[PDB]
Parts: sequence; C-alpha cells; structure tokens
Amino acid sequence: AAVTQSPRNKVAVTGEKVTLSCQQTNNHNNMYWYRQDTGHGLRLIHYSYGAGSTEKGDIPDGYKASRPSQEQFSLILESATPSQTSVYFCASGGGGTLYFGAGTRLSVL
Amino acid sequence: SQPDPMPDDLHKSSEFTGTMGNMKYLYDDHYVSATKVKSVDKFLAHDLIYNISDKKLKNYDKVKTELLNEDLAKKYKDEVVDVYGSNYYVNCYFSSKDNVWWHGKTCMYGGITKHEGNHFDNGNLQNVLVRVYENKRNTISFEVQTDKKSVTAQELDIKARNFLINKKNLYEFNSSPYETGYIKFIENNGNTFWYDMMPAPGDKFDQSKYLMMYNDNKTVDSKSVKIEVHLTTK
Repeated sequence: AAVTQSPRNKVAVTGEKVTLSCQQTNNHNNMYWYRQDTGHGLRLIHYSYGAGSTEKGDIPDGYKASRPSQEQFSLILESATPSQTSVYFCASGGGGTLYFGAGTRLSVL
Repeated sequence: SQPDPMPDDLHKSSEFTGTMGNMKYLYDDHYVSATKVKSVDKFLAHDLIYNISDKKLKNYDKVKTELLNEDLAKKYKDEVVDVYGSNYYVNCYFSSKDNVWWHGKTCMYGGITKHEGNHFDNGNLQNVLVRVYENKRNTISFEVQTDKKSVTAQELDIKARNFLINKKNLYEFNSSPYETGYIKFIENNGNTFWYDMMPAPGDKFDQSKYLMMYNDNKTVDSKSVKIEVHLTTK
C-alpha cells in the first residue's frame, strides 16, 4: 500500500485548526503535498526533501506543513476558511518514482 | 576577544525569501542528548559515530558528529563522553555521493565532553542567566539549566533559543518578528564571542552549513559564564 492519507473525508467549520496526516511505506526522500482546482489541475502548496525540512510551493499562502520523519508529512491549517475547501493529494517521489495518496476531500463552512 | 557585531555585519530576516521553519526546526525541543558513551566507528578523518538512539521518535539509532579537524577527533576518539547537539538529516552523509539516504543515522557538529568528574554533587543542576535585549532594552531575562560543570556553548545556545521559540516567537514557520539577532557569551576571564541567529540573505537555507559553526566544540564554565541575546524588531 504505497501512500495513504488521513483522514479521507473532512467537514470542518470556518475557523478551526485542521491537520492532514500522510504516511509512506516505500520510504522515498521526496514527499509532496497537493491541491487542485475543482476538476482541473494539481498545484503545489508545499514539498519536502527530508525529515525536518519543507519548502514553499506554488500556492504556499494560508498553509503550514511539517516533515518529522522520512516516511511522514502533514498539512497544517490554523484558521480554515471556505476558500481552502477542496481535494488534497500526497505523493512521494524518488529513484524514478512518484506515488499518490487517495486524496482528502475537505469542507470549510 | 571577538569584537561586537556590526549593523550591516548581521543577517536580515527581511532578506530571506526562504522558509524560516527549517530554522525553527532545529530548536523547538530538538537536540541529541547522550550521557556517558563512547565513539563506536568513523567515516572521514574527523567524525565519530555513536550508537545513540532516537528517544522521541524512531529516526536514528546512530549519530555522526563532525569536529573542526582531525586532532580534535582523536581527543575524543575513544573516551567516555556526554553529548548535546542539534542534529539534521537533509545532507547527512557517510560516503561520497552528496544527496543519498541511510536511516538510523543523523549528523551534527560538536557537543561532547568527558563525562568523568564533570557532573555535579548529587544531580544538582546549574542555572545560567540570559539577559534578552529587544531594541537595546532588558525586556525579558530567564535561565537555563544543565548537568555539565563545563558545557558546550551549543548546548547552552540551543536551550536559549528553544525557550525564545516557546515564549517569544523567535522563529515562526514563515518568518520571524525580528530583523536581526545574535547570541553573545562572556567568559569569567573576559572572552566574549557571538553567533548570528538569522539565515543567510537569500532564497534557500542549507540547514547543515549553518551548524557547521559548532564544530569548534568550544566549551564554557557554567557556574560563571553569562549570556546575552540581542534583537531588533522589524
């Protein structure tokens, strides 16, 4: 089971602090966190080369990430807002490889 | 001594488009701490691997610390020492290829001292004052605690920063409320030296190379040495 996210489906009120947990098993260096326009293309929020280090992606604004261990990465959202409402996907990438999570469907109301 | 820093001789937060979270990373309750152990291997003519295991998570079972040079390596090569340092991973190597992975391994610089007759009486801990200056004013002052009778500035520094993170937002995931800042030390004799706290003026931050400054394994005498931190608001 390559890459798994958690939770799969989430409905939260505008305000609350939401965290998205992603974890791997092929232990790839590179791990990524994604989001794409309602039925469009996937755009980079945040990525990571290795535990204890992230870099800003395309659309950094209004997210927090964290890599605490080679196989683990998380998307932090301090004060949510409906805007941030979408479908998130996690990947890991390495030695000619790229895996994806099953996506997290979120709702900011 | 090391002369007091200069204005344009200090790094500016405003100049780092990077992510200040990779710096927060190395001091929010992150250090390696081992007690009474002995080197157990080695890579280049100046790094001693120990078999220290991640207590917090499960990242490493070994810890490669790199020292200023080869003779400083031997000074400790087979002695029973303690450890206190900030570890990293991205670019933690043991061979020639520069970006390669391992596991149970982690790197650092400095942070070790001979265990024998360097701890206290009955587990008592020593306290070290820290005067904080915001825009030249003694705003906040606290203290730090250690078990060494003579400890690695690194140990002490980390502990300082960890508090400032936990109570005065010294570093935040996107940046920092401060423009500049440096941690200066004073030795009973009159030796005074300082270390910049802010990243290099540019786009990215090599975690490692920052830390390489701790490879002088420089030590200080707890019971006497005094600390000063100096900041300037954005």
